[PDB]
Amino acid sequence: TGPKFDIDMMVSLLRQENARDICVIQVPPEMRYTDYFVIVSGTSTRHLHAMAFYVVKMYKHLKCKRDPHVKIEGKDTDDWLCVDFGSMVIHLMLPETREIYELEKLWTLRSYDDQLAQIAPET
Amino acid sequence: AIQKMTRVRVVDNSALGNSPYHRAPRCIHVYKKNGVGKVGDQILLAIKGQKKKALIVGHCMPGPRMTPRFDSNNVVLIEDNGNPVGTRIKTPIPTSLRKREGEYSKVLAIAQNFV
Amino acid sequence: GNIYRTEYGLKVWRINTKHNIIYVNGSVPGHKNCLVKVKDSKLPAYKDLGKNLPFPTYFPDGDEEELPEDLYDENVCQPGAPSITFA
Amino acid sequence: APWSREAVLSLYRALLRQGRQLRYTDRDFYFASIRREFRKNQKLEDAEARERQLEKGLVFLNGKLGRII
Amino acid sequence: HPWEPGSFRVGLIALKLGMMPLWTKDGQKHVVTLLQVQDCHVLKYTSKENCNGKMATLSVGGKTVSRFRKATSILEFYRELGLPPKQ
Amino acid sequence: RRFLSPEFIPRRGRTDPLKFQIERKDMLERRKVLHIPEFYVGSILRVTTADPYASGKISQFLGICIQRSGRGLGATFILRNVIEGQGVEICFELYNPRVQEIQVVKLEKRLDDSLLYLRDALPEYSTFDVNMKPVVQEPNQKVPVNELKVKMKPKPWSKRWERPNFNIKGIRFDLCLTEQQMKEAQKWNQPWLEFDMMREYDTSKIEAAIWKEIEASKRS
RNA sequence: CUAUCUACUUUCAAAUUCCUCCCUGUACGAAAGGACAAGAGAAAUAAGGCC
RNA sequence: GUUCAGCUGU
Ligand SMILES: *P(=O)(O)OCC(C)(C)[C@@H](O)C(=O)NCCC(=O)NCCSC(=O)CCCCCCCCCCC
Ligand SMILES: [Mg+2]
Ligand SMILES: [Mg+2]
Ligand SMILES: [Mg+2]
Repeated sequence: TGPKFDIDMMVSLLRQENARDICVIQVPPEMRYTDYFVIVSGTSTRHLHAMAFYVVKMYKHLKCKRDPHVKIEGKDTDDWLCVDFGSMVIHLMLPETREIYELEKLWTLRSYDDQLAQIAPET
Repeated sequence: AIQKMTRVRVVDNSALGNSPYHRAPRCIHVYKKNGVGKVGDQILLAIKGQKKKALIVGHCMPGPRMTPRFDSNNVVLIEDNGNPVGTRIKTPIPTSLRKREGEYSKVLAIAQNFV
Repeated sequence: GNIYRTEYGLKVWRINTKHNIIYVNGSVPGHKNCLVKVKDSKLPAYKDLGKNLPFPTYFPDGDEEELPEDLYDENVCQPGAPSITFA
Repeated sequence: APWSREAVLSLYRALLRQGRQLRYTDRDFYFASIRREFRKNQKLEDAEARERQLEKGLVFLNGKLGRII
Repeated sequence: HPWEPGSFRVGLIALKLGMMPLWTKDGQKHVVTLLQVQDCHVLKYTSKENCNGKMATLSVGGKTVSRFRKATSILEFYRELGLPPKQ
Repeated sequence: RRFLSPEFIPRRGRTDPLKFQIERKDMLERRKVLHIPEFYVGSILRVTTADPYASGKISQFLGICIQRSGRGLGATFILRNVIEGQGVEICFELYNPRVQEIQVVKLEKRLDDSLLYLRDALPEYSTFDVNMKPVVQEPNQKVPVNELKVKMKPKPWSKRWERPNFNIKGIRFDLCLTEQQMKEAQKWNQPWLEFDMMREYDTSKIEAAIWKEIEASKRS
């Protein structure tokens, strides 16, 4: 009875919930945010809310009392949901919103990202 | 730190923030009972003739020890639903936002530098 | 000013047995080098926690292992402890 | 040809090689996303700009700033 | 006697030395006041009946002070007790 | 030449001396765990701390020291740097257990004991490379005094740095202030202040006693 | 108010509030819907103090 | 002439 809630568990849950484009980024310790960065696409707003609760429902089950509780953010929005567990941050975004922010490039190319090269979204 | 009429600097790459305007962005309302805005506090701005929600990511007023104090009062523009208007933040933002009460994962995700 | 006031519910972080110093949370009324009356907290939450405190008082003459120079609270970072990490 | 046409082609093969050892990231998504950057965003450029894109790709390949699992 | 629910033990008189920062393992800072117990002794005991109160009373004394600046009546009380006068 | 950290020397007041002895004991115990190096206002430091908000991940901030203030366990220093064109200052607590290391990248003294005017100076004077390598300090040599005089930005400044009360010597006033502005500042000059003997605070005897405590702790 | 008179110059210290989490997707609920206190954290205000 | 920008214990 010792299945901890780790990155391997979360990706399993996400794949079980039909995550379209799972992208796990290993954030180095120098970047003082999280150990892992997860960006998942969803078919619709209803899908994002469902898989967001399922991961938090499973986390609450497979967590110690000392471990802090987690809050699902972005419920007011329909396109983008994010859950900051503490060692993993999972961002659930719709396909169109995911392209706009290009979070994969930012967290893999911290200071070399194209948008951070003064290519601002004037659109 | 930030009050009504306080001029603020937009540190995101949003078109609204970076567009040239004769009037500098000014705080018109602070979403706190005391009307005093700190880091991690939402405010309403008068920017380019519009009313846009913003989040305070840095201010000149000294805060607690071990926390960064900035030369300017820095804000990031957010939509009514909490999404950030800009896609990137190049100005260093404090890490205390992560554990401050409220929703800040969206802003932290687009932040290039932490201090 | 110059009147008696009470600060209720101040926790004892640390005790110095050698110098008989009580480290109490926050601030107490009065100037430094003034005499203060210290008493068990009367607040309802802190009622009946004297079960583990010296009763009627602490007698160092009594037969017990001599207390360490400093007594600390479980959460207090002691001066000679290693630098803390939050992992 | 930022530094050489072989370097860009060498980088493209290198990144694709990494995409086939992805434990968690969807390999289909990784390959398509890599294609889009090389095929469209950076295929047609100028001499000076080309160098920045190659340095960006090398930074992505090393993974010191961030790695894709 | 052993401690029983509903018991109220005595307190003490301390001198306020000053304030110091204290840190906890969760990374929070706490300012504390140093209270030093100087020549604190029990001086008098009064039973419930004689005290005109529900609870008995214990009189406690604080810092030692000069005998040359105290009233004769107070000086006579401490003479019987065998302790220097308190502030 | 032996340097006594400024926070050990207490400020004038009615505090019982025992309170300082107790606090100095806690300070010396923390110094055994963490090496606090000798540095001054104007020196470049890199401070490493464990981040509570990032699950204890270590953070490094490099900046010039512009202020050293406080006494006892709470003593602090402010480091200033310009990151991505943004001026940032952090007030660090020397004895905070979060601090993992305090490294002196460059050891020097500036013309002033405080460098708060750097906020009003050109950004270059506050910009230091975060990856700069420590310069070696020659053994048994006097701390070098940097005599740089900074050029200021157009007024108004945060404070009236020209006024005599600040007694600043590291600003090129001639470049930014006219002769009339300089003379107007002298109005606030208080020539008698430097000759007020009763205001003097002599800590020679106090520092000597502190050194005995510092030596005793090292021996044991 | 250059304040003569009346009154008054410590009713000493029981505290309010909004949010987040939790309880809980639990009691109820045909079902949807969805508690209440119990708590936890974070804010602000007020009162009292403190460096 | 305003707005704006700027400064101020208003
Ligand atoms: P061919 O005709 O032999 O050669 C074609 C050439 C190379 C000549 C042509 O493409 C060209 O002129 N290119 C210009 C320079 C160039 O191509 N530079 C390489 C760009 S490197 C690059 O784009 C790296 C991208 C890094 C970010 C990837 C993000 C992936 C996210 C994955 C999420 C799971
Ligand atoms: Mg000012
Ligand atoms: Mg007050
Ligand atoms: Mg104006």
